[PDB]
Amino acid sequence: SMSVKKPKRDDSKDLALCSMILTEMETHEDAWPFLLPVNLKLVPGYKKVIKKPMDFSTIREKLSSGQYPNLETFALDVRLVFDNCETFNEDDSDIGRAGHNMRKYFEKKWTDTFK
Ligand SMILES: Clc1ncnc2[nH]cnc12
Repeated sequence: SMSVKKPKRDDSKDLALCSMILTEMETHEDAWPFLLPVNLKLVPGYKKVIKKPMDFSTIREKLSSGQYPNLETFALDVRLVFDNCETFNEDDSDIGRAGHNMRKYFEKKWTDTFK
């Protein structure tokens, strides 16, 4: 509360670390469904069903231009990529399995890096 400060977690390396995690996700072989925004004009249903589209290139642009206030907002966009993937694809499709694999990959990097 006012004039009563909790001890400050060091956040100075957060930007660099999130960038490294994103690089590792960008270069994963199962990243291909997520590298670019879904083509809303070539994919039936996507625009109406998925209210907040997200993809790795959009996360990268946001990270490079100061649009994440903190590391949790970055993690929210990453998870949104995989949540959107689950909403729209069957678990036993290639894209569906790719999403599950990438989420697992991310969350371990997240835990190892920050937790
Ligand atoms: Cl690139 C692409 N095409 C169709 N559905 C998708 N879900 C996630 N990425 C997708």
